[PDB]
Amino acid sequence: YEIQRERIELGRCIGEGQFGDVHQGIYMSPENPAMAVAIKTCKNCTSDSVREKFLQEALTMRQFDHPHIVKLIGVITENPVWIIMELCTLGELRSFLQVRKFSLDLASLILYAYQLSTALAYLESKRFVHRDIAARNVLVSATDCVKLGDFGKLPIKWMAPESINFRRFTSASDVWMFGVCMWEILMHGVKPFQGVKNNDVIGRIENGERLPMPPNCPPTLYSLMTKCWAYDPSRRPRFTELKAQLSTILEEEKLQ
Repeated sequence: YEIQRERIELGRCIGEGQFGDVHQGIYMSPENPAMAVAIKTCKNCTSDSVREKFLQEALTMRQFDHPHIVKLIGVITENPVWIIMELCTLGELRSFLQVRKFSLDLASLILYAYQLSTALAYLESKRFVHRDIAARNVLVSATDCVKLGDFGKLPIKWMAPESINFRRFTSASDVWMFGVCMWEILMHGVKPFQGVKNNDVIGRIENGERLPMPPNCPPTLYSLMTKCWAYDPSRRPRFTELKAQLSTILEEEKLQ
């Protein structure tokens, strides 16, 4: 997985990353003389603590092989440290949804939720807990293909109650977060709890308040969201059920 720096042509910045800017570029490889790639950079990689955290994402990514999880291409582990990844040419999901709010039909939004559930069911099958499921961590590879894109203060507005209260992350907590991610998609990439301080979030959850049904959201789908937000983690569905239900909802929507 170590790539020679001279084989990478760094191009335009395409986005911001948790550790630094993400660029597109070209990998001049023996396999392929001009492969389009994403290049993740890391400001302050000269610090061993930071670099270790950054490069851990690549190690994590390497373990996964799924149509809806972005692939690792390689790494450059001398300063400046880069992670070379598959390029998802349509960018971040939130931006994509806001820009295309009035081009994208309901069936597309539902397809994206389904595709993400297939990735999360795969992670669940490997007993991997993601801990940060949210629309900001999803990339768009084509108008009919999204990928889970990021496995790197606290995202309180996405977190399950038990996660906020007791810093507890489990497969059940991921499902709560997926519920919120589904809400985001159906809202065309609006953030949950806008205009609310991170500190008042838990108060409302405990009070039994949930994010409201998005406009034009099918009742079947909102009800699935609501199941994801059962306060008791043990009553939340698993991704196998979410995937199967999303598949049926997607089909019904296509029959419209």
